[PDB]
Amino acid sequence: ARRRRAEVRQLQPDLVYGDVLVTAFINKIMRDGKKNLAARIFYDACKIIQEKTGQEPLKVFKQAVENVKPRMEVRSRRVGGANYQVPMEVSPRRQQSLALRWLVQAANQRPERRAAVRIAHELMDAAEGKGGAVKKKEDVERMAEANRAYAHYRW
Amino acid sequence: EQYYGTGRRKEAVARVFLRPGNGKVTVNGQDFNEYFQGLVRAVAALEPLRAVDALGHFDAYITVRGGGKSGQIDAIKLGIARALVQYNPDYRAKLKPLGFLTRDARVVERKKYGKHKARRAPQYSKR
Amino acid sequence: PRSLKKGVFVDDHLLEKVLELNAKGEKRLIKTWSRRSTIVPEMVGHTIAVYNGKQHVPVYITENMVGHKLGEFAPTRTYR
Amino acid sequence: KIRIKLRGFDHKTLDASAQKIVEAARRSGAQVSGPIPLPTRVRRFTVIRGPFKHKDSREHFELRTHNRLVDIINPNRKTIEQLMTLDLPTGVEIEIKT
Amino acid sequence: GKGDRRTRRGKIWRGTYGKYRPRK
Amino acid sequence: ARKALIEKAKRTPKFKVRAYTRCVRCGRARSVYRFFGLCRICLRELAHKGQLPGVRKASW
Amino acid sequence: ARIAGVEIPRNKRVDVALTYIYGIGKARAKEALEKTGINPATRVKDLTEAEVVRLREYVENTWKLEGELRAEVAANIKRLMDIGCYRGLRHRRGLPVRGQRTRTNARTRKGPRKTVAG
RNA sequence: CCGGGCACUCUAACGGGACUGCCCGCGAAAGCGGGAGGAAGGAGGGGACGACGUCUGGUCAGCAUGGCCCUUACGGCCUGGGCGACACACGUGCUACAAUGCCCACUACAAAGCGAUGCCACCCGGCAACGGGGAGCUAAUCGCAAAAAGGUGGGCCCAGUUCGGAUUGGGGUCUGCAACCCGACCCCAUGAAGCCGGAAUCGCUAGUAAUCGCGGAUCAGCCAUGCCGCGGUGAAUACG
Ligand SMILES: [Mg+2]
Ligand SMILES: [Mg+2]
Ligand SMILES: [Mg+2]
Ligand SMILES: [Mg+2]
Ligand SMILES: [Mg+2]
Ligand SMILES: [Mg+2]
Ligand SMILES: [Mg+2]
Ligand SMILES: [Mg+2]
Ligand SMILES: [Mg+2]
Ligand SMILES: [Mg+2]
Ligand SMILES: [Mg+2]
Ligand SMILES: [Mg+2]
Ligand SMILES: [Mg+2]
Ligand SMILES: [Mg+2]
Ligand SMILES: [Mg+2]
Ligand SMILES: [Mg+2]
Ligand SMILES: [Mg+2]
Ligand SMILES: [Mg+2]
Ligand SMILES: [Mg+2]
Ligand SMILES: [Mg+2]
Ligand SMILES: [Mg+2]
Ligand SMILES: [Mg+2]
Ligand SMILES: [Mg+2]
Ligand SMILES: [Mg+2]
Ligand SMILES: [Mg+2]
Ligand SMILES: [Mg+2]
Ligand SMILES: [Mg+2]
Ligand SMILES: [Mg+2]
Ligand SMILES: [Mg+2]
Ligand SMILES: [Mg+2]
Ligand SMILES: [Mg+2]
Ligand SMILES: [Mg+2]
Ligand SMILES: [Mg+2]
Ligand SMILES: [Mg+2]
Ligand SMILES: [Mg+2]
Ligand SMILES: [Mg+2]
Ligand SMILES: [Zn+2]
Repeated sequence: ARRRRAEVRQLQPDLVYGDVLVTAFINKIMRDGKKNLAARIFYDACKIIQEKTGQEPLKVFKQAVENVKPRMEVRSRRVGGANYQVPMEVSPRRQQSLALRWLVQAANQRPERRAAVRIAHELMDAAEGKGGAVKKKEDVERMAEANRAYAHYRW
Repeated sequence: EQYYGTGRRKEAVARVFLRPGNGKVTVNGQDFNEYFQGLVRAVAALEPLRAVDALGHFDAYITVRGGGKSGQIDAIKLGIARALVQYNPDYRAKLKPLGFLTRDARVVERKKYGKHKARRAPQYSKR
Repeated sequence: PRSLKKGVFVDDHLLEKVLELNAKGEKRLIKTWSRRSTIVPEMVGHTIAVYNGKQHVPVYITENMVGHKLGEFAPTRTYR
Repeated sequence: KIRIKLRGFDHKTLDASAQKIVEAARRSGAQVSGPIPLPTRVRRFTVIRGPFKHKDSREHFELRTHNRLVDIINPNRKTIEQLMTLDLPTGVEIEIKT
Repeated sequence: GKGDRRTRRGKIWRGTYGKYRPRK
Repeated sequence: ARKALIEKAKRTPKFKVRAYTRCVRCGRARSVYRFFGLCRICLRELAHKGQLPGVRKASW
Repeated sequence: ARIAGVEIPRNKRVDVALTYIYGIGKARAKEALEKTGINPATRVKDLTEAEVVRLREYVENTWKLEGELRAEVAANIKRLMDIGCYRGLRHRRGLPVRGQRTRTNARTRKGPRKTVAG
């Protein structure tokens, strides 16, 4: 985006929960443009999370997404030769895409055979503070506060 | 007695004949859910009725031909919204913020010579 | 996987030539530019010079090689 | 049953040829079916723009055959009266079947 | 996949017919 | 191409399979459209000239 | 369960388990399971010996199989190798036979790459 | 399907429609921000269209052409071979390494094109490629035709496998005078590498990328996974 601000895409509210964060998470599950398959994954994964746990899958989905949001991260910036890992805050929009992408990526690193099993189990572990996605988040905030010595290169 | 709108989306048409009744919907001589239902997005086509709470008022007999089934669902959505305004023109002010009466002008972009599929450029090496 | 399906093809050049050589007993080398043709039982025991495009190569024709074509035994390429 | 099949590469020639035929047959015959338009057969030719490659520069052309139908219903004479040889259009081409 | 000719999908990928993809 | 290679016209080819297209105008061997009997290069030159009826510029 | 010359598939569906025999693919196993009237879906461990003997009976002498096949194929090479056949020449030097290109991509037949200088 | 009708879908010809025209704010103006109405808005989306000139760019092998050479030969005919060679190297692609998957049965929704000895419904033979017979169509009327992903049901259960389809043996169909070099296709058997790829590097900003099939040009046939088009499903992201 050199000219404009590159406005954000406004996604369709969910057919089931009427929530836009659901659809956005469904889209990250989708591959090769099979949105019908990707929805049946997520919704069948909502049956799993709501049976094995007596709670509402909507609230666990959000509570999981929240625990994976990183408050800071590191970027590179060319300064006097070789560049540096520079810690800086994360836009509230970027906390969206990162937490969602991480959850889907983590769940597919999982042992479980079927897809919806892995989604539900990940969401549950993530909402409890463990699981693969929260590791990528706790490891990123570790990059910052380690390179905290370059907080003057904010940019 | 009866109200109608055309509706169109991405090379697909669905004639929507709205008739006051129990609330059962027929599509191509089949149940609404014998045609769809294996398709999650199907219930979107009936969102015009839910916006005005017209679920239990009307039956619907629909003829859909052309395109694939997902565009057929959007074409129904429009035909349902179009007939819905011909019934009561006061339903424009309610249906319009949601944009159900807007046609979706997005169609498959034409393939172009020298590319692979109309935007995707053949990959090169330079060495 | 090789198929001619019926009327197994053999050129008329050598066909009338070979069957007439049998009535007079086995002859010496024979000139052939038609490798199009297959091999039939009545060739066994003769010798036939098939063309490479460059040279004529004598080919002793035996029982085991009936089913094939001339030029299967007259290779074209020259490598190493 | 009188079928009249109009075909031509120019859509202005057909309409100029069809409209002239209805104006002769409407003075005599019944309400004619009318100039019903049949779909077009579009042959396309893609050709590389120059000689001797630059494969990726082709320009293409199309040649379109538009079709029309006439169908006079119950015509006897004063229809066929003006229908022997009065037409102007050249690039048009007409066939008749019964 | 599309490479196995004696699978159905490998038949439609080549546009052919046979035992592993009849006509009707 | 070569004058002697326009023996296609005289075919009597001794085998049907030896009949080939041979663009009439320029004597092109390689790329000959069968409907105009012209090569792709002759086709393009005659199109621009306007001597092919009904052949427009394609655009869509 | 020993079906052919020594051949022991186990614990899987029988049709898929016969594939572990040399001269048997999916086509021949589906045929034996048919002409012998045996449910294909049964596990090998659950096989009746009365069905196992019926299978051995068919398969063993209906088609030539593991030991003989390898010999027959190998003898079918020597045959077109011992005659001057071109096909036999391509078999000698270890090159493709079906008329493929060798300038690249001979790898399966040609013993993966052995590089030289330039 | 018939009677019947043009309302609807559609087909294909002519028109209407959008102009910062209207409201608020800023501005000297041009314009920018936002709002209503509207199918559509600030260039609505996509094409055709590429300035004075540059690179002594590319092509005398499409054609034209100055000059120079050849003229029982650099020309001409034919049969055969080669353009397909293989110890290697790069480019462009295809198919994959799998469970968001593979296979089997059942079932549903496209657009754009092609076809008179050609497309070939349908019937019989054949596991099949295909053969015999034969209907219709100068084709919005008949045919290629089946779209595929998709959906419902079942099988596979994480394994070089029911992943993958290379290689190779064997049997056969068709085109063609003729498939040895050197064709595609069908059937049986064989079932390799490959368990997401080092340095490096490529494409796309929305019906886009990714994925899924469909058709066509040349052509008897076809080494087309190429090319040019067609529609189905349909994202991520742009602080700067
Ligand atoms: Mg530097
Ligand atoms: Mg640096
Ligand atoms: Mg660095
Ligand atoms: Mg650094
Ligand atoms: Mg597409
Ligand atoms: Mg288009
Ligand atoms: Mg290219
Ligand atoms: Mg090209
Ligand atoms: Mg260009
Ligand atoms: Mg397979
Ligand atoms: Mg010349
Ligand atoms: Mg030819
Ligand atoms: Mg000439
Ligand atoms: Mg525009
Ligand atoms: Mg424009
Ligand atoms: Mg425009
Ligand atoms: Mg130069
Ligand atoms: Mg120049
Ligand atoms: Mg000229
Ligand atoms: Mg070449
Ligand atoms: Mg060498
Ligand atoms: Mg050497
Ligand atoms: Mg049919
Ligand atoms: Mg049959
Ligand atoms: Mg008609
Ligand atoms: Mg009709
Ligand atoms: Mg007609
Ligand atoms: Mg299933
Ligand atoms: Mg291995
Ligand atoms: Mg396997
Ligand atoms: Mg594996
Ligand atoms: Mg752009
Ligand atoms: Mg073809
Ligand atoms: Mg080949
Ligand atoms: Mg092809
Ligand atoms: Mg194709
Ligand atoms: Zn020409």
